[PDB]
Amino acid sequence: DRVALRAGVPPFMDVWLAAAERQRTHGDLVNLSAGQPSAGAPEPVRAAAAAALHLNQLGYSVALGIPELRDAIAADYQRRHGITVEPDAVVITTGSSGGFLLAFLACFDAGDRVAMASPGYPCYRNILSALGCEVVEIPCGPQTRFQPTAQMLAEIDPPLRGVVVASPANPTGTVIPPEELAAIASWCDASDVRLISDEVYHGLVYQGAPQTSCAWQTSRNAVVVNSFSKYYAMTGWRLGWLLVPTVLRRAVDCLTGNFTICPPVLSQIAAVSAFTPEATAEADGNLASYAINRSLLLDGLRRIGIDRLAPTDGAFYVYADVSDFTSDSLAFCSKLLADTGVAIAPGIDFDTARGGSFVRISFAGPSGDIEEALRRIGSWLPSQ
Amino acid sequence: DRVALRAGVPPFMDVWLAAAERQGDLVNLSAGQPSAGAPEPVRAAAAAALHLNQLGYSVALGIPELRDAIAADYQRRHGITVEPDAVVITTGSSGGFLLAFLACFDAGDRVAMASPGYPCYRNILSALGCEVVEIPCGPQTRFQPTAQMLAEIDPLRGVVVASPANPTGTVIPPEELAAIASWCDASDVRLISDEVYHGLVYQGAPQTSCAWQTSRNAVVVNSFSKYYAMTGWRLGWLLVPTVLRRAVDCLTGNFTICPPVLSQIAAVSAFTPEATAEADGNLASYAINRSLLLDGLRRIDRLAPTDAFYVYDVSDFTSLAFCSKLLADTGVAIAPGIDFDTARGGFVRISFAGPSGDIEEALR
Amino acid sequence: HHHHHHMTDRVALRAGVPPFYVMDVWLAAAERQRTHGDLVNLSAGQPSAGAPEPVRAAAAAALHLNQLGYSVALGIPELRDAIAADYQRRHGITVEPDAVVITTGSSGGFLLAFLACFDAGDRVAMASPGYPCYRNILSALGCEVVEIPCGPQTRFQPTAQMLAEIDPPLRGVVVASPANPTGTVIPPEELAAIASWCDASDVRLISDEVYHGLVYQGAPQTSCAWQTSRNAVVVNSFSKYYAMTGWRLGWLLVPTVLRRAVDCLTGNFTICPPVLSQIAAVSAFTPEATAEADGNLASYAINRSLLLDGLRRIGIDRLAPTDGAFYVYADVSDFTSDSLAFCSKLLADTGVAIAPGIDFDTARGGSFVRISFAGPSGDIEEALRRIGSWLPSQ
Amino acid sequence: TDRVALRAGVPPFYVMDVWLAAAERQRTHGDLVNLSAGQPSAGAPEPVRAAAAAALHLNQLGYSVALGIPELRDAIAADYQRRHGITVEPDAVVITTGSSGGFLLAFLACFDAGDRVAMASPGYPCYRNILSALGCEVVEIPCGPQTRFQPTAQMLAEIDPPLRGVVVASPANPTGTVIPPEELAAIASWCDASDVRLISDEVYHGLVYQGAPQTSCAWQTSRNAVVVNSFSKYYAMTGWRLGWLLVPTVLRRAVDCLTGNFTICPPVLSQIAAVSAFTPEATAEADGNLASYAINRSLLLDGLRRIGIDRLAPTDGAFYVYADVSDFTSDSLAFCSKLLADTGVAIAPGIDFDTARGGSFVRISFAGPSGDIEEALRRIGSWLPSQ
Ligand SMILES: *Cc1c(COP(=O)(O)O)cnc(C)c1O
Ligand SMILES: *Cc1c(COP(=O)(O)O)cnc(C)c1O
Ligand SMILES: *Cc1c(COP(=O)(O)O)cnc(C)c1O
Ligand SMILES: *Cc1c(COP(=O)(O)O)cnc(C)c1O
Ligand SMILES: N[C@@H](CCC(=O)O)C(=O)O
Ligand SMILES: O=C(O)CCC(=O)C(=O)O
Ligand SMILES: O=C(O)CCC(=O)C(=O)O
Repeated sequence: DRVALRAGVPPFMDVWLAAAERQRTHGDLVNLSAGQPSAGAPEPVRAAAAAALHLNQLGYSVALGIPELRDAIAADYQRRHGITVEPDAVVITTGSSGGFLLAFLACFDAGDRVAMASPGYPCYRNILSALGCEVVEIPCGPQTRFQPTAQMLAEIDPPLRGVVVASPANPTGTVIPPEELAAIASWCDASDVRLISDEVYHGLVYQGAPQTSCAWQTSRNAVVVNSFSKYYAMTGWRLGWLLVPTVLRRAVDCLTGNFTICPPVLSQIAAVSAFTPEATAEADGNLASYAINRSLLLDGLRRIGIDRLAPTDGAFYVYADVSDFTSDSLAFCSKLLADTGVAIAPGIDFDTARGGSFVRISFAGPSGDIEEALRRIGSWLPSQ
Repeated sequence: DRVALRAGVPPFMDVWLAAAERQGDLVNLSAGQPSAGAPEPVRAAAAAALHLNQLGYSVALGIPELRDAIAADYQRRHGITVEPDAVVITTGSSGGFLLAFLACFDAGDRVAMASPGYPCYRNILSALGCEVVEIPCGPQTRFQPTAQMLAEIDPLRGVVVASPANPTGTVIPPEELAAIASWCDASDVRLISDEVYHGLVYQGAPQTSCAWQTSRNAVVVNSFSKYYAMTGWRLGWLLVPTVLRRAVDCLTGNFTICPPVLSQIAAVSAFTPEATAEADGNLASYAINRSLLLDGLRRIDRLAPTDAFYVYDVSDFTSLAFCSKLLADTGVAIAPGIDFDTARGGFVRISFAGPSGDIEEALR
Repeated sequence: HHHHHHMTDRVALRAGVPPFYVMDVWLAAAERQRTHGDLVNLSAGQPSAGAPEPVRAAAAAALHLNQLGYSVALGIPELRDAIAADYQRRHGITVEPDAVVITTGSSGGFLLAFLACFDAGDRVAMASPGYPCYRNILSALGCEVVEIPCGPQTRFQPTAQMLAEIDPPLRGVVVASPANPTGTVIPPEELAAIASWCDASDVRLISDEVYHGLVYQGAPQTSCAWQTSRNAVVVNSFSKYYAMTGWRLGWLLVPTVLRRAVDCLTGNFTICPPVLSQIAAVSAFTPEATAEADGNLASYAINRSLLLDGLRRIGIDRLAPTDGAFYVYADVSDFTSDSLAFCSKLLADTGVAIAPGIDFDTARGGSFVRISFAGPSGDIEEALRRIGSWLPSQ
Repeated sequence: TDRVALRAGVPPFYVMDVWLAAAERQRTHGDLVNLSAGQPSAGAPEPVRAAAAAALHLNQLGYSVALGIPELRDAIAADYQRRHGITVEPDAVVITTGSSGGFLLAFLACFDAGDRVAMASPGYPCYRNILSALGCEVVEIPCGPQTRFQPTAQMLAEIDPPLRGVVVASPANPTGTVIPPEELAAIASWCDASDVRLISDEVYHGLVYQGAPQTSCAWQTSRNAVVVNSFSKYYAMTGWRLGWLLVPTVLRRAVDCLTGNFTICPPVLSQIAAVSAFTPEATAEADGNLASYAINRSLLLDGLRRIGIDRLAPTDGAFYVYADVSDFTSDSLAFCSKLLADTGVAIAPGIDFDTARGGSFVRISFAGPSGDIEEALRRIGSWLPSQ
């Protein structure tokens, strides 16, 4: 019968299915296509959940999230980054994905023009499209560090209602430099445009990269989106938060109660223990493993002949220009899996226009995977 | 400073805040949730999974094991054959409604629902740009709509029905639901069947049925929140018609990525004999509570048929003011009908999912 | 080709001790459920409840946060501190943390206490009826066990005077208050007298205080041996009051002179107590855990009242004072010459399972029966219905 | 006179005493490298932990049957078949509160007070101390490089007056040496012929290194022997206090009666959890620990030669190197105390394991991280030449 037109959005995951089949049929899978850590939640988080299963009913919490977790997040902004955030600014969400749903519904009406970098995270486009917004792609390249600029925003016509930035970004790993983000933030205020700052990969940054910064260092008019999924490796726990501007707090409160009732309560109780010294050590321990992995991957890539890369500043991705080896990146990735069993993500998923020249490689697994993958690509690539 | 117009929806919870402030001598009969937590096999499975599983993202539609278990439950308990592919795991029924409304309806579509009813259907649909058509229902009919009642509306794309319903507790009788289901097919209207309170039914009063007994064109919404008391675990499921499966798959991956994975792994153990015994044990406690409440109320006797864990009817004394005063005076907390019905709710909703002591002490 | 004599296969003589027969009755009960399914069990020597939720939560967290390697032999400081503070907060006696030694149950505590205090051949006295395992441990460890027969006259508990009359002299005395199987508590004055006598007579006192916390209204008050004399060894457990029976955790209050001996023995014999049990048991001293423990006692009190009142009605009115624990020790002599036969028949006929007194008293136990009221009230009520119909036709 | 029993006056388990000394160094100096531990640095495998976590929700955790839960008994019996090809009946298996609890049962069931029980020196100190406290006569058999630090049948044959019992450990604390299959069989056979009870400590089974003699169960030769084993070392369930005995048919009634009176039952949460030790995942994690030990062993042995300590007991299994330090010191106790005070490296003195000859010897543990081994080697290398 009837299917809604707005429901007809592109899919997000499909590559992950393809990889899974290789293990079942061949068993030689090296996976560098994942958009998640290989590590799970830190042990203090797991311990808190284990205790809560005995001590807590796990009924509905208050819509905005438990006070303890809100207090802990607010205190983390001070203790680690020297910005004063009131607990009432923090709203707990069902992942950053849940946070984006709230942010887009509270900030934008149907037909509003919202801008974002390409390449970028595909789901922003797809959520905004389904919610009836007009998505304005800003093509970004090596010239501007794969990130938008204030000037680039200024040139856009007709005017925008919203801008979404991500630092560090999926799939590039590049961070917007503090000055540029501040400029972008300042521009938005002046232009009466709402800024959505994806800060999901904060905490996962590499040495010699530009420093990361919160949008609330410049402007509190911006909506900050963050998660427990990446830095704290609580990916399947579906927990994140928003820093909500005062004017939008009533709207966010009403929407969250109706749409979600509350975030996962076991995840909430457990996540308070993410802000312990032990959990932070385990999180930073994962980053240390990533840094080693990054070095091996970058150095390996040059040797095999892939030297044009987006600046790997953070996250756990290398965004690689593979154009010399192929006209179509989708075909390239499919073949490599079929031939070697090494699984990588095609750039088409992140960029419809220019992605066919590009590939995304994840280094959040074991070093063995990176090392073995490099051996296999090195033997395979010259005969392509 | 710009706030979206669509964001300006009514809130859901407000009574729960009022009760919290009192903690007088609080007796709470205003809750929309069980007082019990998850069954012990569910908790045990989660405890084990914290050691054995990474708890990364699952596949968007949910883990095969949980999908298989839900499909098998429809057969084993209710004699309807459901394919595992029909089942889509969601972040609660609230997450399920988001998917159902986005997949089935475009902005501007007319979707009908009973009043009184669950406030969040109106508020989700309004925010998603749909046109909400209230169907006022009272004692004269089921407090559930009928095909004829739907037929008389001019000019619908969708109908949402709930059996048993919040706040009445009434079930749509199997014949009437089938009729409603059949009408929808004939009229080319999409049916959203809220079946969240299935498994919580009382001796006699009507009987529950799945929409898929009559028509597979309807979307079935269900949850682990009420029968399995996994309220804070945020886990539910949809039975999705074949035509809508691609749309639901694409939306869920973009909007949620996947449902809570620890909740998914744990919920497989909900379909054990031990978990079912604990769930039915809760129902036995509710039945006792129901009897005490109904009999006590008469000693106010005009109520919606208590076929969930709610009693929905008083007018002689006043409803928003009534409830506020009773809490301030006695400390007994009850929900005002205004939250469920804007037109006629100024009615009361009393919850009996707590301990029997609370029920007994409550009357004054 | 040729047959030949085989050398006698050697089993130690000291190993030839009686079994803990309370386990044997538990086996008999189990068969009734498998074959008939009508079992009402009043024969158990343990709570029907498990560990309190804060204890379980602490263990669940420790499985994630702690390696669970060997602890220090005497037990973790936190648990030792908590036990010492409990003596003050609840009973107003000052106990130094160093006095507390954590053990693998009270059973492990008795092994340490008996090895540290007594040599082989030493005369150690105990009440009969009593807990069978004291006799069996002491016998196996080469001590001479002196039974003191106790009855209604002396509240089924020894007295200082009774001890004074014993010849030849004793090296040790074991008292239990509340006791298995009677449930009687030694009154504070009498225990003090017993404690004082021991000091004067240079006799070591072993005070079993395992059932402390499980006492009923109008019973004599319970008291620690260390209120009178610190020369006595106090034995206690998490098994009964805190229902941590399978966790195998308890403690000793060790006199200063015996601390070196206990330390050396425990490290060699056990290395350390169960570490997960240790970490978890710190949370037993929370308000929530104490409420759950006292909640169990409230359920027992109700059960006690139903059982006592029911027993009089059916004609069993001569009982040991049910002061604590969760046992009624009943004189069934009017109904039977042999208690072992009585219990076997009742199980075969009604399915109600009770413990024969022979297990606790070899000499006089055949007149006696032990009934446990730590299960659900339904069990008590149904058991009373079944005995009432069965007994008059015996 | 305030009375303490004479039998109570035994030596302490001095391994614990060294552990106390090490602890102080971390609190005061913070430079502790610990190679003195008698336990794995790893905890229980994740399937074991998961089973315990689930049991806390699903099980009352009351007393089990005295001999241990059927499931765990069945799993242990099946492990002897599946891994080592010996058929063991579930009734032969008795679950105990560690091997320490197992030794208490074994010694009480097999020996009366005054019975002569023999053991290798150096060896695990607790056998002597348990047997002494239980009133037995302990017969030390001094063992050295000549006989691989392990007793022989011939060595046993020479002992006068006759013995009632023999305790052997393979692999042993503190040497790490395994008794070769032939020699253990010979020892087992001798015992039967001589009407002497054999107690076979098999606690470190599963922790063996490449090119070492193979390990074997005493029940491959004789079922008259008592086998003692544990979850403490191979399965790293050290604080769970769980082990088992293979009990000869004649001793089963005695062991049953003693265990019920002395312990009631083993730790029930540990029992339920340990069933999951026999999963493929748990075995992989256990073997993973061994792989880490093997690396550590190689670094330690090679490092020791370079610094000048080259006379060692054959490191066949366990996680110990038993090192002859006589060239560097007359007293090993002083040596270890000084090294801790000077470098912060903590090692165990041989006196704890051998009262007569241990002052020439030292025990080094390699169950920690490789960093510890590597750093320890750097520190000893700088310190030793000026001694
Ligand atoms: C992985 C990822 C997400 C997912 O966030 P959740 O908190 O798991 O919903 C969102 N945005 C970006 C840019 C990501 O890379
Ligand atoms: C609880 C409830 C739902 C679903 O809520 P979830 O907790 O998200 O499953 C739907 N309708 C009514 C009337 C309810 O009470
Ligand atoms: C149960 C019991 C004990 C000890 O139990 P543990 O678990 O070993 O602490 C001690 N004495 C009596 C009289 C008992 O009934
Ligand atoms: C460490 C060790 C044990 C351990 O005893 P458990 O009770 O298993 O911890 C037993 N025997 C020997 C020889 C050891 O070295
Ligand atoms: N009355 C007991 C307290 C019971 C307990 O906490 O174990 C005592 O004297 O120690
Ligand atoms: O958890 C973290 O470290 C991220 C906090 C954050 O938002 C920031 O660094 O700005
Ligand atoms: O080495 C063998 O054959 C037996 C191993 C063993 O004792 C065990 O199963 O732990």
